[PDB]
Amino acid sequence: TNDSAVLFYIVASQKKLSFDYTPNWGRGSPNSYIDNLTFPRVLTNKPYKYRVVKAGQDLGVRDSYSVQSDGSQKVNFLEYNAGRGIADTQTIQVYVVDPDNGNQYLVAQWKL
Amino acid sequence: TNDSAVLFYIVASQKKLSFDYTPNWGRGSPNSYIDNLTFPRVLTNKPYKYRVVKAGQDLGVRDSYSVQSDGSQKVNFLEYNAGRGIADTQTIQVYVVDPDNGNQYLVAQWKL
Amino acid sequence: TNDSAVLFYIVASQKKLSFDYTPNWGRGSPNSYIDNLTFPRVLTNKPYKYRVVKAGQDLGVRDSYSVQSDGSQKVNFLEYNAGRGIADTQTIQVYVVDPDNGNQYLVAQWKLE
Amino acid sequence: TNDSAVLFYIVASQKKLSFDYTPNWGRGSPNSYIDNLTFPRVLTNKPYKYRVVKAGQDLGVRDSYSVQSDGSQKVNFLEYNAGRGIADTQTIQVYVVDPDNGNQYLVAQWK
Repeated sequence: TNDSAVLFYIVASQKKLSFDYTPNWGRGSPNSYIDNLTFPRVLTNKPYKYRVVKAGQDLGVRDSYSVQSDGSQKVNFLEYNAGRGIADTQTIQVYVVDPDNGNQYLVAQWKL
Repeated sequence: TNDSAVLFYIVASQKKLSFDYTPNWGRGSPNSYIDNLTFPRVLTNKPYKYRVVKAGQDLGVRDSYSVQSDGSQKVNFLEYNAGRGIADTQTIQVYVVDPDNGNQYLVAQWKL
Repeated sequence: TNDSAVLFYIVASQKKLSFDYTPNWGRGSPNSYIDNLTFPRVLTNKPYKYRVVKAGQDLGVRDSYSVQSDGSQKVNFLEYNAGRGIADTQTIQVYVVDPDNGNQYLVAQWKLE
Repeated sequence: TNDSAVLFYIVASQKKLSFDYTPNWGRGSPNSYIDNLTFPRVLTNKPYKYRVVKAGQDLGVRDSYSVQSDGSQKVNFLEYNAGRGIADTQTIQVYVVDPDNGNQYLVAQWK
């Protein structure tokens, strides 16, 4: 199906845009835990937050780590999971949360 | 800003479509309480669920009532609010939840 | 691909919407000719125009006919093809034209077989 | 008015994307003529074409110039306008044309 109309709506309204939500999953100690997730280049037109779902459990929406100098942004699952990383046998879903209307969009999923 | 390209992407992909999410807020007793919300004609291509947020407090997701033969669908806030209606002095935000990815989209908002 | 986000953007911005662009191809005399196209329920948020392309040849834009009381709108190819229908052996493409920015979107195609 | 749903649809389906359609208009000689337009980083998933409209006159579609090694792509108005630049007192509209369906999307406008 041809969705180029949607892409050129974004081109027309933003003109110059670069993003990279390729998930970079950071492991903890021991290595079987997933401690965090980094996106190399997030969108910055709003102060987006992130919601984390662990094995079907909503861990909530927390304060974002500041966007780093390279444009990356990191989500630290220890802030969502009571100070512990997430066992890599569990599904992890990460949603961006629009601060203006509260919408949320799946941007990463860990599932071994 | 001109979004006709998005509108006609939906036309080209769907061809014939009718929906009606005009919020019909159902009042309780006393009349100052809002007990529910009915949409006259919801989308039916998935088994959508609804999340309710009351004055910024996330009430979560519940099972949906069936789409009615006239196309309407009811969201009963008593199912979300521990058996109680919501005072109309509080903000009510209702999100449709996509079951394929868990995304949520604001479709109705009460705010005095 | 899951494009429900695009649909609910339209839901959120329009709230109540009904359209039907199922093509209804009207034939002339001889019945071999395609003389017009009717859409049962067009969008009406702007005074859209239509461009017609006849077997790859652009026939340009013309003023649109009024949207009818039942919601339908007719595109009359005699207006685009100097008073004659289009032989049904030719492909026909019909684009809606946004009057604000001049964008064009394919909304109907006639092609035999 | 909030279109983040559309933006994150593109994020979710494309994951990593960079484009730049900031118009770099090239003037001719004399300087009052607009001879061309360059986009620094175009989309490349289709062999897109360009339509040019000058002062309400549709000049049609032409062969696209190749996307260069740096990602940029140029629209030469002399190819559309019979060997002449466009006087800068006229409106210019440039549309990207989807080769799959012939749709056209405005990407640059002079006045």
